[PDB]
Amino acid sequence: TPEVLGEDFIRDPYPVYARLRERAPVAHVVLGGAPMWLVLRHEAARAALTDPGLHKDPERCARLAARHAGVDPAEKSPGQRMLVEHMLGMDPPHHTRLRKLVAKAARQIQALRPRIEHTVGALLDGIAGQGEVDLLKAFAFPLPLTVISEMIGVPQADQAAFGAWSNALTVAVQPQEMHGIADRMAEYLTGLIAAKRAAPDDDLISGLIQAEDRLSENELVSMVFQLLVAGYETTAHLIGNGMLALLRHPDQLAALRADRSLLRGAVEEISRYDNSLHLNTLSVTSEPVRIGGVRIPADAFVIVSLGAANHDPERFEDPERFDIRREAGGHLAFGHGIHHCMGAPLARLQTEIAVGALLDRFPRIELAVAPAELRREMNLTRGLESLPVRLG
Ligand code: HEM
Repeated sequence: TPEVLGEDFIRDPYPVYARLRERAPVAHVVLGGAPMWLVLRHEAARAALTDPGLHKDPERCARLAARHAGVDPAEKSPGQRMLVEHMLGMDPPHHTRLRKLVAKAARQIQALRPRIEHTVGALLDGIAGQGEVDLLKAFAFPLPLTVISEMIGVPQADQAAFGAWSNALTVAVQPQEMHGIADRMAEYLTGLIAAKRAAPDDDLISGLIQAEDRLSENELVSMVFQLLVAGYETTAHLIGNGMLALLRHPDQLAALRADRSLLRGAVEEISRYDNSLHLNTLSVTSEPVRIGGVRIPADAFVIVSLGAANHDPERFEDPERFDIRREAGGHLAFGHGIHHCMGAPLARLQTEIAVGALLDRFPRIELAVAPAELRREMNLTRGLESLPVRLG
């Protein structure tokens, strides 16, 4: 019998991961009305992330997912193509080409730090004296929006409105509204490319065009999109997940206040504890695969649980405990294998420089509501909806 996963799972997963982790390293679950297999233990997850039998063909996925519901029916619109023609929806040998090209774009790697520190201080200089504030909508969500945007070259006057469409496509559930919102951005993210094919500047759009092979408009849009959205939501959610733990456990907060030698290691324990992504990109199966010692059939969905793996009592000690002073090296929070977050270095830098600056200016940073008045959203992205901190 396939176990069913409900609204309770979405909000509070890590208990469920722990109940099923002891039973077996992989489980048969029902997430989204879709029977899939869930990889929970650390080694099993590492291995499922290094196996070619797990294919990321969104084309095959959608048709297979519609068949569970019975609805068995094209002109793929711009926005439909934007959502499915990025690295994460592609398998080798075609993934290798794309990842080469996007990495070939530039010493823009350096000077990323100055930008972050600048925009951090700008954001922080605005909330000073404002008493109680929502840290998420004033520091966390504003920062990566400004950081990733200036890398891609999204003009300042256009940055914020792109964040709303990002946020809405995240909150949106129905396919219709998604494809509609996506067609909206896809057009803007085409003039933005077009301006830069005529005005080569010092941004990542200009350099993605300039990279033999080249990246087609199809993949230039798709890549400029994926870097924008995934470097906005998941980055900004890691900050807010991390600060909730840094405010929920106060003893460690003050250790980090005096000793900035802990700043580096804490970021790893933030990613390890509550990561913004506790789940893999779905992947279907071309052939029968053996992961965790359990046979997974062909034409069957497989997701890897990055949360349960990070919380496996074999890999880590008291895996459900926030200790900024742990050998947390080895987390699967940024993925493993051919995929693996290309922009993980930027996520660590943002959080590292963010958390330090918050503690620097504000030594009375504290939560202004009971931990009970805080509520998490119904997304596979572990979010908080609100973080009402009380600076002092
Ligand atoms: C704290 C922030 C982030 C976390 C926790 C995170 C996590 C992940 C994970 C787990 C994957 C692999 C998914 C899978 O294999 O199913 C991934 C992929 C990816 N991420 Fe991130 N990510 C973060 C931020 C970013 C940022 C800021 C960027 C900026 C460009 C980015 C760009 C990418 C790309 C391009 C891939 C595709 C990997 C591939 O297909 O080869 N991510 N991310």
